[PDB]
Amino acid sequence: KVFGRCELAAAMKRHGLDNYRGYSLGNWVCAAKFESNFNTQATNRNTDGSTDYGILQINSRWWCNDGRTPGSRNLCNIPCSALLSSDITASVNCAKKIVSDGNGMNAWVAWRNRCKGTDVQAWIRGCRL
Ligand SMILES: [Cl-]
Ligand SMILES: [Cl-]
Ligand SMILES: [Cl-]
Ligand SMILES: [Cl-]
Ligand SMILES: [Cl-]
Ligand SMILES: [Cl-]
Ligand SMILES: [Cl-]
Ligand code: NA
Repeated sequence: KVFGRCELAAAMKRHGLDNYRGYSLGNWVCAAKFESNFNTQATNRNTDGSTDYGILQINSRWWCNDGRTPGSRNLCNIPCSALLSSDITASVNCAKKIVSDGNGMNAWVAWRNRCKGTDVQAWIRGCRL
């Protein structure tokens, strides 16, 4: 599923992401935009052989099992395929663990490079939340 901007903001808020670990809703929408272009089905291979999955491009190196990332962990305790659903619940629950892991939203490279320090409120502007 390809989410609309406000549609995803609302779903994220409903799943508890708004101000989660101090990160306003716009930060999450911005991260999703640049990670997956709001596409729940997005997958991308990394050079180390891991794969990024879903709306928030969660990495099989640490967070989910895809059975093809040697030596990797599965800290969210889920198959990576569960991160590709039209329902964002699994991605959001895993994201909560990731953003609590120590480096905050810097874990998402696109967030750090494209969202961090910017006017992220613009991502929820106009949205009926
Ligand atoms: Cl957009
Ligand atoms: Cl918020
Ligand atoms: Cl915001
Ligand atoms: Cl594996
Ligand atoms: Cl594990
Ligand atoms: Cl959803
Ligand atoms: Cl933080
Ligand atoms: Na893994």
